[PDB]
Amino acid sequence: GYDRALSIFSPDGHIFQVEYALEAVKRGTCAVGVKGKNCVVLGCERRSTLKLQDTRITPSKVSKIDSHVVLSFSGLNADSRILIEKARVEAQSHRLTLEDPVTVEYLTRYVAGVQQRYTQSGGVRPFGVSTLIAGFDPRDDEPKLYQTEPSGIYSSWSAQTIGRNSKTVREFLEKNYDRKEPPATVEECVKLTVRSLLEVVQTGAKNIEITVVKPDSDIVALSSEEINQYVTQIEQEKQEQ
Amino acid sequence: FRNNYDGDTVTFSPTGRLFQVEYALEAIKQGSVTVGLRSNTHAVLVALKRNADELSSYQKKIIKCDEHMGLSLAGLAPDARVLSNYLRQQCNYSSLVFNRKLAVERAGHLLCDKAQKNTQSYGGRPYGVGLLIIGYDKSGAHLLEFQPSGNVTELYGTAIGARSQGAKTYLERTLDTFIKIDGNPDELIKAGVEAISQSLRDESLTVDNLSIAIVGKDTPFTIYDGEAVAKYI
Amino acid sequence: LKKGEVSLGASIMAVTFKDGVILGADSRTTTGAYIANRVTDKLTRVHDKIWCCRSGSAADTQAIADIVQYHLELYTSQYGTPSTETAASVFKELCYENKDNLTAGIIVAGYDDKNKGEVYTIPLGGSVHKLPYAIAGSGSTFIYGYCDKNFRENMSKEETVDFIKHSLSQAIKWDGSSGGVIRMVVLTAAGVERLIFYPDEYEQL
Amino acid sequence: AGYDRHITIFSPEGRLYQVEYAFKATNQTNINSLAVRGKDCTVVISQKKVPDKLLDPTTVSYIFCISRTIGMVVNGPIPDARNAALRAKAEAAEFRYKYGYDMPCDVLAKRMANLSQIYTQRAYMRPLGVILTFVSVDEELGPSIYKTDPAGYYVGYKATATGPKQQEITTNLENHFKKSKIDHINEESWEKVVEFAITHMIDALGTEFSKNDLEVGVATKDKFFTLSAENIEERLVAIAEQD
Amino acid sequence: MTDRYSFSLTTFSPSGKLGQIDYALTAVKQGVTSLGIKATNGVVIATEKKSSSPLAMSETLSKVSLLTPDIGAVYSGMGPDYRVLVDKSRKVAHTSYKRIYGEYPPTKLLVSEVAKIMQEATQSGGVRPFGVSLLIAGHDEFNGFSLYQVDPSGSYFPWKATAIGKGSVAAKTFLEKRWNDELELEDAIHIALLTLKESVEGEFNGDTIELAIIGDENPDLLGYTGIPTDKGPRFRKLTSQEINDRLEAL
Amino acid sequence: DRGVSTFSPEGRLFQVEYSLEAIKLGSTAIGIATKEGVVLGVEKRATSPLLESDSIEKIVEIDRHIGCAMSGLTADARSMIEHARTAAVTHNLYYDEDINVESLTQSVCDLALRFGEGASGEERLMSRPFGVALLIAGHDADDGYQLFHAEPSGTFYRYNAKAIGSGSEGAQAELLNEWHSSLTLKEAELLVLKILKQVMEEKLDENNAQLSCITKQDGFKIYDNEKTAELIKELKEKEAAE
Amino acid sequence: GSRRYDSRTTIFSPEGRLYQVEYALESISHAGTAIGIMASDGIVLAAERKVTSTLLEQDTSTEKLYKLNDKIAVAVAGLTADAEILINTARIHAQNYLKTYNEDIPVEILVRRLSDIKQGYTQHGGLRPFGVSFIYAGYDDRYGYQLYTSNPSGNYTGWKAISVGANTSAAQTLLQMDYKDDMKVDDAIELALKTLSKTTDSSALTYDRLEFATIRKGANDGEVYQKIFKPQEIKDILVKTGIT
Amino acid sequence: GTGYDLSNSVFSPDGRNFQVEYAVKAVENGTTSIGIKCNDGVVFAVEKLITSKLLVPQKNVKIQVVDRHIGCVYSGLIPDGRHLVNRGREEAASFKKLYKTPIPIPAFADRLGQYVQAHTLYNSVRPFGVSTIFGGVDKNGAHLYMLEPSGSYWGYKGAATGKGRQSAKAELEKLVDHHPEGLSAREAVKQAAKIIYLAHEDNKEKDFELEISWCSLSETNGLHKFVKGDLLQEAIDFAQKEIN
Ligand SMILES: [Mg+2]
Ligand SMILES: [Mg+2]
Ligand SMILES: [Mg+2]
Ligand SMILES: [Mg+2]
Repeated sequence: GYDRALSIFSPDGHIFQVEYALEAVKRGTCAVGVKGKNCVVLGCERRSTLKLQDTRITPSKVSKIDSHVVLSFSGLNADSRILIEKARVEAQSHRLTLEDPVTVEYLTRYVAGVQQRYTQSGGVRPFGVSTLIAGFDPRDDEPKLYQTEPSGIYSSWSAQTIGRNSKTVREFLEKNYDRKEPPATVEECVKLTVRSLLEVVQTGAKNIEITVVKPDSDIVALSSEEINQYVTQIEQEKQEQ
Repeated sequence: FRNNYDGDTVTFSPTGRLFQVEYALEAIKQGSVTVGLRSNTHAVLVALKRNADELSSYQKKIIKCDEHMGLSLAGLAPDARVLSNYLRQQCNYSSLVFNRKLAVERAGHLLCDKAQKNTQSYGGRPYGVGLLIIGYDKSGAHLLEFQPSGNVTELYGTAIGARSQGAKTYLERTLDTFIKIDGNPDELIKAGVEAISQSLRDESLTVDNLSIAIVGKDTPFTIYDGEAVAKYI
Repeated sequence: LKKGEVSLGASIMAVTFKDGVILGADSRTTTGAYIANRVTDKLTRVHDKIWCCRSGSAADTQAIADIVQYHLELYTSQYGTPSTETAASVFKELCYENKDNLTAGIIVAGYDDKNKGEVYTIPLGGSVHKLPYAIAGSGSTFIYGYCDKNFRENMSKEETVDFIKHSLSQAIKWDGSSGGVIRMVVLTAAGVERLIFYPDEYEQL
Repeated sequence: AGYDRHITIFSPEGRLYQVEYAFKATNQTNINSLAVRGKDCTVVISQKKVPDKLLDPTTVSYIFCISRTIGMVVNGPIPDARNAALRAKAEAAEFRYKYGYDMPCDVLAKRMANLSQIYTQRAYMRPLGVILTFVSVDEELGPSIYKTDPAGYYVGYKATATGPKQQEITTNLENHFKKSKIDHINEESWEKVVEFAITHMIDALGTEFSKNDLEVGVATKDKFFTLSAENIEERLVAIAEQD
Repeated sequence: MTDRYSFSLTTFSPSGKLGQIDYALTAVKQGVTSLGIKATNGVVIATEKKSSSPLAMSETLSKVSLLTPDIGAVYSGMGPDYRVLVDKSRKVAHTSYKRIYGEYPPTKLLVSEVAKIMQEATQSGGVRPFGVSLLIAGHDEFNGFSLYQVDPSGSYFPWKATAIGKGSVAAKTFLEKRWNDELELEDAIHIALLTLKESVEGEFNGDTIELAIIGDENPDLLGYTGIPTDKGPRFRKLTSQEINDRLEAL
Repeated sequence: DRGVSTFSPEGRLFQVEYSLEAIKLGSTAIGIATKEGVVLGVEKRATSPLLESDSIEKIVEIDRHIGCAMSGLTADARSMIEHARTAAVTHNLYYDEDINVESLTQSVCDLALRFGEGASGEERLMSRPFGVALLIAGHDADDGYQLFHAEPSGTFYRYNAKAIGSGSEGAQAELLNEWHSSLTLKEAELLVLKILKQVMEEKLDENNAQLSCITKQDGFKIYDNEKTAELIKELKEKEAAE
Repeated sequence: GSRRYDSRTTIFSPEGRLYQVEYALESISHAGTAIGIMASDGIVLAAERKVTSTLLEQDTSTEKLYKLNDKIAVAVAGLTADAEILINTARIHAQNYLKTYNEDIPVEILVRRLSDIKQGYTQHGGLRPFGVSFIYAGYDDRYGYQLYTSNPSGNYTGWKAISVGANTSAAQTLLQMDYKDDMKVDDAIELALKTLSKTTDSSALTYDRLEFATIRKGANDGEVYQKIFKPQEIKDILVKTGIT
Repeated sequence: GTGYDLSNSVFSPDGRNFQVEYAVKAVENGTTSIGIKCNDGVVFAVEKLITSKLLVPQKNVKIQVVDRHIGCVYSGLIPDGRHLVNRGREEAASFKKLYKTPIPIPAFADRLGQYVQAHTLYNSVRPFGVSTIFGGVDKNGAHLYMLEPSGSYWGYKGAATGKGRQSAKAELEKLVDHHPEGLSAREAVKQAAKIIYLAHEDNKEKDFELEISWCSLSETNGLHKFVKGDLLQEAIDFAQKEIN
């Protein structure tokens, strides 16, 4: 029965609830995704407000939507779970009716649509979540990375970041990512990604979690150690000078 | 004072006024002008159409509801679409179910009732458009004036919109004259045009400006736009 | 009639006369050839002076009368005493609107001061017919001739009880689905009188 | 937060203002009523005040015939009283249909009280501004008086009064019952009980009544009925002999 | 028209307080004192019959109600809210239990059921909490005797003895001193009578007091003989006379 | 507070008026109608240089003979486009013909005022008006090339040329002066390009502006960057003359 | 109209925080503290009782430790009644999963479902959130012993040791100090009780003020055993540890 | 505090429902209409204001029939009155369908009363902005009723509402005092036209049109008919006569 218009225009043409949803995103951990020539890497900083967690179980920040597409987010954890489930279900429904898994653009368009619907339906508040969705289209090798926000707007990015301090790391990427020589290797792509999160995370190994996604359902979550090896090699292309 | 008693149509003021309805009556007052007048054989609607820029079309004001009924609008157009659509349906029901043409008096009664429902319940909003309905039924020619408050009145002639009071006086004077233009369609129209031209100010009525509709004895509701109103300026 | 349910069979009639109207009925219900109840009461009160004779399905007619009694009790509470024509309309509304699932032949008889006695018969389809007297029930077929020949308008109470007593005994005689005692309910300005007649009397008439 | 006085939610002191205000409304009509029980009857008296001369005196009543057996007198605005009346009539009839016997006065009272309680708890329904005194001669209980209010409260009474001068009447009645030591008027005819009733309302309000100033209802075994003007006068004419 | 009130009327205030529940607890505080004492072979629930006039018939207002033949309830707060809660409790005892398992529910579960109805009024759209606290006393084969208190929030807790309403604080105090786990029912009734005496303002007698016990099975109150598995209800309301006889041995 | 379908003292629906303000903060969209086709051009306006511009969809195909440009809260237009496409196809199914452009537009505008909280009249569930406006352009055999501006008020006007978005007052002004009953498709493309160039914040190039047209012969075609760049170049040269 | 009285329980503050969620958290911060400590061979759940007395029956009580399955139990911090509503739906989801797959429900699955329910009251419906935070102690064949926690926002996380309710900052600081990855259950019990002993808002920690539970896999059996300590068992374990 | 008058069903501290009372004000700003009960019928009359000469004379009928024996006239917001009559019609039909006999006047009154009162129970609906005078002939007599926005109604000997209500009620009290015997429908028609004319003085700035109708066992057969032709002019003349 509850259908009060919670998202409405104010005198200046802004939808407050959608704008306040962006603020909740600004408060979430940073997430970044940059794409290589044959890969897409997703980095996420870990919430350090409280520590003594059990890393094994705790809901990871990067989630598999299907064997070839993943989604990371910044915003209300609880809210992200609702978007993730609907995307997973739509991913299986698409396989069932079209006899082909979703392209990344389609999946993005679907999640984005769900977010927009919550901006103009009665009785519900928008999702305090922005997402990064990446993977590869079936039988294709060109990497894809898309970003969606609470308004439901979406688009693709060579590299992009969301979350707290995203403004700062966005700047780093804006002048360290060249579309003439995008990180031609998994190694250098992860490097650049780590470099970017380092400019904000403040010297922390376990503080960063990377996930590398290659063509044909090859997705691997690098280990604390494998990343640490990157932080070290990075503090070298900073200390030798 | 006001923001206390003017937030919902469901609220009566201390003096017994319904502000939302009154605010609805205002949107009509900023709409372009339209005139309605009838003799004992024809009823005509003349309406001044208004544009947004000199690069746009002139929004239609007249809508045919059946072969024997139609109306001109002033105010929120979408609302006119909603209401004329209801009229189209009711007219249709009468023909299909009873093989009877809907009486204008009946059409008016139905419009009143539809508008009233939107003035007694919370969450809704009154319609913000006025309509002049003309039709020729079993009792002759008719002109009706519909207001969003739900008040429908049958008249000899009238006008609504900005500066309506101008044409409303010409007709109020010309009554004895036009009520007798029987068997002469073009005259009635001319009378209507003369009436409408008493509420002008901005420009003179042109071929892109005028819109006339006529219905009567052996004339099914027909709308004359642009090209064919040249002979009335 | 549903398979195996109790049937009223019956010989029922309602006759108007000078002082008012009288309802009469036999008292047998059956399930096949077994007499489930040999002393039933088919004269049902739906209002102080508005009664009915029931025939067809025992279940259906009881359900319907129970509902009518309620509608008239509520009507009374709000608008005062209901006319017999109103009581009939309620019965009809139920019988007609539910014709596919019911088997109710009902005769409605009542007494008013403005209208004197009135009789309405609601046959199987739910149509309503006002008449000077009506007969129904499975036993009614056997007395169409007798009743048409002997009924007179404006008879006296004594005469009407006799007419109803003779007709029903004949009906009971020929119809295996009718029998028992003959019950009558006299509805006049004076009140409501209940009469009962046993076999040893009516059988040898 | 401050709207706790417009809808039925608790005020910081645990009060339901809307219910309190519904109680003030029951006095809007400035009419007083009382009910007493005879040995085998229950009488309710209610003042009748017809101001405007343009009115049809026969249609101004606050006493309702709920069922063949139950009568109800209402203290409060007429539209709410008639709303309550219709519902009580529907409930009594439904009860008889479903359960096979006439609904008792006290059960109807309880049912009507439960309904009021709901308006007290759900914010969308407003309380009805009325007090309902149901009376009858119950088949199990005898003469009965059960009265309900906007709070959803109800209870049975030996005798009761309601209206602006409720306290004076109640005290007069309490005094009579303390003096006599019984829970009912020891008279055999409802006529005398009606007389007692009127006498004590006169004594208590310090006012003299004429036939068109009272409204009377009597409940006896198997029936409840209102008295006509002329019956009331026979009553008045008879009281003008003890006093 | 229509209940467009589909939102909560009880919400969390900045301090983490649920306004409406606190206010309902206050309403309860102004109510007449009711208590319950749990003995080794029974439980007693008692309350005072605050008659709002002497013309009113106190007996026709049962503040102590039987919910099932082995369970009774008393309260403090808004009488009408209680009356509807009793109706609903008596009903749920049948719908969520007797019609499923063929036996009346155990005290804690009936309590849990009443408590749930109360919680929903604390969160469901368009309603205010109930302004009452109940003391439910009962018995069941597997748990013996118990006494529970249910608050407007829907929280319930078991007690050895407790009191609620107006003089609850002083009463709980008197109870803490007199209570011990070797009390026979008669002694609890006695203590209940004493405890109630200090809460009561004027006349204290069988006609102004309501006391009910949950004790031994009463065959004389079954209504029939022949089936030996059901031996009678354990709930019994003490009569006006039964209370006075015990008041004299004060 | 105050209702969503409330009328102001001036007889304007608050939400609708506030909706039109959000539209003034969106990228410019320009459509120009000639007798050889209708051109629609839009300003991409990316929020940062890392955004792959081609993923910015502001000109969409409704059907082979109808295309449309948007401006405002672009996400709100996705449900609108969906309805527009479904309406055009459904009409083809029911009538074995192309839907008229006016009809397509009217159908779209019928959605507009369908917002509110139980607004007594019919069932309108959408908590607020759309925050985007559309330029609908197309061709049909009865009325030829047409361009329509569909607003959240539910009203739509046919225009010979029209600009919507942040730079519309300025752009509309240039349009008023540059449009004439005998423009060519190429002339139109140029003007859209020129006017877009004027009101945009950034320098107009083939990566931040998009052209498209709709013609009887080829239907709706979004101009690929290469075709547009040649046009932008062709512009720099025509302007640098006098 | 009715809008007037609507508190708007599911809106964002200008800072992107959920009013009602933040406020419920505050309510929760006044509830008896509950602690859950995960060992290599078991899990301990301990809770301090709120609103008590000399007359409260402790034997027949449970207001903080509830069994959801024979393998999963929770500790409650917040409104007991709100908790009971959620608990009953969790107990049903568990049985729903068992019926469907014929395997006991994995702990995280049950936890995420409960959290999603809480999240719902957060995004739609217009009803107030549930003022409850849970500590779930459970075992399953995929991850073994697990400890989770969920709060009014519907967010949940996993822990080696955690506390909810009053004085969490204080308790968490103490746990983080004495906790070691290789702890044995007997050790965790002590730690649990010690921590409570120092964070209590009351005089001294006594048996009548606690609820205690452990989920161990007794080596002389196989089925995991959930033990909800009875009054006399809490008094006993309290002496051995040295609180008296 | 204040605000008790912004939402319908709300009781003010003095037990009044302010929104209903403001409805009454909309009634007092409207045309006067009356009703006179006679020895075997009822007569209704209403003043219709002539906003301008463009109004086709005698076409905007205001009095309405219900079934075939009830007349209804009201003052205030005309549309609300129509709404009320539409319901009355559905209510009268319902009664006839189930009970066969046309709806008794007292029963019809209550049907209208209950619906109007229903609109004072919730804040989601606005009360009726009209007072309705209606009545007719049934099984036992003529009946005249007047219903207010509160849903209040009673039976009358004469009734009037609208701006000139006082003058009308004044003249009505005269008639009832002088003719206790009853008044022939004929005389009542005349007297009604008079009362409206006199009452018209309470709004003497606009020209008017008289509308009368009646229901009489002897003149119309217990059916409602409008006063047309000879009979109307006779009443119009008798009016302009007794004015000076
Ligand atoms: Mg036989
Ligand atoms: Mg309420
Ligand atoms: Mg309300
Ligand atoms: Mg008055």
